[PDB]
Amino acid sequence: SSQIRQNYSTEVEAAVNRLVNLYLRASYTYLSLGFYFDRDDVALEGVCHFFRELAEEKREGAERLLKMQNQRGGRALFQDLQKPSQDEWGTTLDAMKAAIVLEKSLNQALLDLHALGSAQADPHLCDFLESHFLDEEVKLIKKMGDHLTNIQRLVGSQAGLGEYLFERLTLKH
Amino acid sequence: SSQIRQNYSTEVEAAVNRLVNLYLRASYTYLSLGFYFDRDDVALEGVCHFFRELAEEKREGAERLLKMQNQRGGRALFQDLQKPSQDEWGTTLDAMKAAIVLEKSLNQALLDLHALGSAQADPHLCDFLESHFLDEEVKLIKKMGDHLTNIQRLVGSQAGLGEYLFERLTLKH
Amino acid sequence: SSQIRQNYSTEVEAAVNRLVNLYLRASYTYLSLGFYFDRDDVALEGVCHFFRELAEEKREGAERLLKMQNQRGGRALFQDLQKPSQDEWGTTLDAMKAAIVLEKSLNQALLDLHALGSAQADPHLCDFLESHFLDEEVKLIKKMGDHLTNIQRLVGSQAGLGEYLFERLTLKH
Amino acid sequence: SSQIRQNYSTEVEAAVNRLVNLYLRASYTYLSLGFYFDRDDVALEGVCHFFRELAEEKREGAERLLKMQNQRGGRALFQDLQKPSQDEWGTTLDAMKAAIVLEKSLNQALLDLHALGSAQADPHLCDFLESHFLDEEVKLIKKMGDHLTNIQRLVGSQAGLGEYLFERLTLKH
Amino acid sequence: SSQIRQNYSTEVEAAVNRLVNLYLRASYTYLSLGFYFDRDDVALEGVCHFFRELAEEKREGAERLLKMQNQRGGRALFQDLQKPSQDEWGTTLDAMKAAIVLEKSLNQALLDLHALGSAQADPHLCDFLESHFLDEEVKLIKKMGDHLTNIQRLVGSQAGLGEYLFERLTLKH
Amino acid sequence: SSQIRQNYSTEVEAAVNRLVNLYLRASYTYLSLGFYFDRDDVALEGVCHFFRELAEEKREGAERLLKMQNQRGGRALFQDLQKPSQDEWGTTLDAMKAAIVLEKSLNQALLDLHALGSAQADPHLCDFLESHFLDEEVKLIKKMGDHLTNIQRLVGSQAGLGEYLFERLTLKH
Ligand SMILES: [Cl-]
Ligand SMILES: [Cl-]
Ligand SMILES: [Cl-]
Ligand SMILES: [Cl-]
Ligand SMILES: [Cl-]
Ligand SMILES: [Cl-]
Ligand SMILES: [Cl-]
Ligand SMILES: [Cl-]
Ligand SMILES: [Cl-]
Ligand SMILES: [Cl-]
Ligand SMILES: [Cl-]
Ligand SMILES: [Cl-]
Ligand SMILES: [Cl-]
Ligand SMILES: [Cl-]
Ligand SMILES: [Pt+2]
Ligand SMILES: [Pt+2]
Ligand SMILES: [Pt+2]
Ligand SMILES: [Pt+2]
Ligand SMILES: [Pt+2]
Ligand SMILES: [Pt+2]
Ligand SMILES: [Pt+2]
Ligand SMILES: [Pt+2]
Ligand SMILES: [Pt+2]
Ligand SMILES: [Pt+2]
Ligand SMILES: [Pt+2]
Ligand SMILES: [Pt+2]
Repeated sequence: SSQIRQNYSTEVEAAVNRLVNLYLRASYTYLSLGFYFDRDDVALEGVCHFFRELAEEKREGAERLLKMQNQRGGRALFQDLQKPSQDEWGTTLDAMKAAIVLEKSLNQALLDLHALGSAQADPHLCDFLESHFLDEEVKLIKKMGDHLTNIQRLVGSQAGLGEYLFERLTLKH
Repeated sequence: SSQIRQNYSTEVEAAVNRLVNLYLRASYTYLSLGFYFDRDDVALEGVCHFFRELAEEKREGAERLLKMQNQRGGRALFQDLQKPSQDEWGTTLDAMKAAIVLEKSLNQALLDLHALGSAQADPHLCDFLESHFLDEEVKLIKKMGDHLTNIQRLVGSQAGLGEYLFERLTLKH
Repeated sequence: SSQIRQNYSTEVEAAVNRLVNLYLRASYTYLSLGFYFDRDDVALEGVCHFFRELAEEKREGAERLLKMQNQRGGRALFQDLQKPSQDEWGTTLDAMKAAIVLEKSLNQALLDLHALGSAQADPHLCDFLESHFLDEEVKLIKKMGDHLTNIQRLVGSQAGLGEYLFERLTLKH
Repeated sequence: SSQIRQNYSTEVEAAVNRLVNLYLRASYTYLSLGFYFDRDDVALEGVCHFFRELAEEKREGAERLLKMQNQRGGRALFQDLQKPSQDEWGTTLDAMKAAIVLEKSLNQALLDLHALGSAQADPHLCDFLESHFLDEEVKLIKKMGDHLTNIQRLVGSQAGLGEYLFERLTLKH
Repeated sequence: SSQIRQNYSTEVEAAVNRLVNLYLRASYTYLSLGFYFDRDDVALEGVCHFFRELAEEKREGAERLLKMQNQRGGRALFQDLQKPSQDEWGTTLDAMKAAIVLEKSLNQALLDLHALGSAQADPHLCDFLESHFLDEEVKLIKKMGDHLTNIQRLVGSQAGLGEYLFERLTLKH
Repeated sequence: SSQIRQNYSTEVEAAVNRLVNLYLRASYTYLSLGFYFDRDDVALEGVCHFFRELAEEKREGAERLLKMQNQRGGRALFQDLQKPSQDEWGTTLDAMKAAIVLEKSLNQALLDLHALGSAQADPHLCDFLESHFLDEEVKLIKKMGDHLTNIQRLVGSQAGLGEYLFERLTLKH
């Protein structure tokens, strides 16, 4: 078997493949979120762009994990990608809540894999995750929390008007 | 009669002239919509510009149909242009509803003429319509539906304030 | 009624709306003239461009009148637009004669409205017309008279050849 | 047989090869027309350039059909190219009449092939023709009709002088 | 239901959602193909880049279909994405064969949807497919057939050496 | 008859027309060679480009002969163009052999026409041929012989691999 593989456990290899699946599932969820907000009857362009941008980020995450798998001499294995949890995502507030739940599940999977690398004394894996994933997730989750707070503040006031204003003055269009 | 005319039915020729009339009538409607929103007592500049831009688009549509009529060896015939359906157009919401009704009637006339070209085996006509009209209308109708949704969301909240915000933050001024 | 309206008679307001109708009717006439000269069996491109340019000028005239109506606190009212007086416009000479008749009728309507503003002591109206319409019409009518004379001189000589030469060497293509 | 071929009938394949032959024959006809007008005893440079340009266009047409044949997995088959219908082409008027007859025969062959693709449910073929051939032919035929009308108008007047003027002031040199 | 929806059958709407699923499945297949050729024990960089580029193209295809679904007033519905048909893809020749099979299945789904639009008299759908999908697929399938032929020619000769040469001199790296 | 014609024999005039036919036939042969190498099942792009370039060169040759015919006061006469000698052209080696045979037949026709001009004391004809044709043919034939030798050397070794390498490293793509 692999001429290059060194200090790379089968446990980490398998967990990397599961993490790829989770990032691709997250990408798919954000594809559905983005297009929902592009519906003529929802029509929040800045919200659509925010979630489409995230779909791209998550796919890049997956590709970065697949590159690393190959660099370490593991073998990429792909599984079915489960469809997103909803067909319709409600308001900007419901959507951003669903997004933060999703990100925290990714984050926990990152932290789990880090703990696994630490238990296996795999410092390349730990650095890979620290360098490309853990800080990015923390920053994103904070940004989503900031958004949450602003949406909440706006839609407690007047729901339709608040949602419009958030999309126009916070989100990029 | 025409030295150039080939595979161009009198049925299509007549329907092209009717379509020109419909596009010019639509142009005229958008001229009246634009100037209504320029009244001192309505004063929504972005709304006026949106409908004046559409008046231009519809006239360009007509001119493109007239050019094609001549390219195929048909004879342009002009009829009276009926005045717009209203003298006053209500709110931005009433106006945008009237506009979408209008666009869908144009779209249906396009689809009718396409079906006629298909029944007459006139593939130049079908391509002409597909290339310059059918996609443009679908895109415009979607944009108007997006606008509808945003206006509705805003004016359900607080009517005057919502209309102002839409004009300032969505429409071009 | 109007918060801005000052020294603006209902007589002038109504006459402005009639003048808008006349300018739009003139625009439409020039649209039909232009496309007639684009027929494969007429094919005088410079003549088509001359009349299409005039269609644009007359529409701009109307829009300028509508802008002013709103600036003075009057209310734009649109009426049916009668179709052009002919379906076919004969030779370049017949067409240019029809155009000069048309321009002189516009000019007379301008002069009538000026006399009305003067009788109503409406010096903004009189200046508006002097500044944007009366000189433009005089210049255009002169240009059309110049064209008339040159066409006449050419087609008295040899009709087909003369018409060709005028289009090629006087008109823009 | 072909690893790529999909939804591509032998009927269309054969008709594409016939159409290639017709476009190459048309190219050849325009080569002979161009050089006829370059004779010292005909000497109408703008006429020669107009027909040589068309020889190029028709060859490009053929090459575009051959490219498509290969893209669909058909097999290009070439046949003898019949010589042009005349050795001498008369006046600019006779020539332009012969050219329009030729173009209408190409156009009819295009329309026939389109009807064949439609009967075979071959929408790639129909789009290929619509996109690259049907509009180009309609535009060319119109241009030739415009030219016809202008030549006729000029040579009814005075034949030699008219032909000279057309070549100098309409055609490119 | 939809304020914009016009001439858009539930049959087409559903088939568009299935086509989106097929394009995303194809994207996923090309992701697995690309990373397989990035393995240390396969190591054909140009092959990896070719299939990763295709993964991008197919995702863009899906996004373009989702955009259109929304433009027509249909509702995007996402389903599970089945994993690729293989975990390991053999030689460059085996891979390129699998790719052409895949493309032809996409192409057939496009042709099926086109036939459905034609039966439903939905000319916007037919033009959408013709303009953005049918020609692209035909061109891609031809390119893959060209590649097939060259790989075959090379690996019949000497398998390892041939595969290397193809990757170095035909594929982009 | 011709006001310009001087020292131009009917024998040369006729032979010039035959030479035009031979150059156009050669052009056509190279059109068929080029597209054969564009087939999905042959797929040698550099070979296709080499022969298409030659199709252009031969047509330019013909046009240069037709220009000269007219400059000397002869009359261009066109005949049927016989189809190429084969429908399928075998390997790059078979094709390049067929091309060199073809070029040598053109060259011999050039040399024959030169001998005819020399016997008729037509030094303009002799210079025309020397200046634009004899050196070009010698250079081309040498280039084809060089290609022959390289193809032979490569395909004696390993036929498929050799053909690929020639196309990639000698021919332009
Ligand atoms: Cl990133
Ligand atoms: Cl699921
Ligand atoms: Cl660390
Ligand atoms: Cl436009
Ligand atoms: Cl009415
Ligand atoms: Cl102006
Ligand atoms: Cl009337
Ligand atoms: Cl072209
Ligand atoms: Cl014959
Ligand atoms: Cl089509
Ligand atoms: Cl693309
Ligand atoms: Cl599966
Ligand atoms: Cl050359
Ligand atoms: Cl033969
Ligand atoms: Pt790193
Ligand atoms: Pt956008
Ligand atoms: Pt077009
Ligand atoms: Pt403005
Ligand atoms: Pt002024
Ligand atoms: Pt023009
Ligand atoms: Pt195309
Ligand atoms: Pt020239
Ligand atoms: Pt489109
Ligand atoms: Pt690379
Ligand atoms: Pt020379
Ligand atoms: Pt190329």
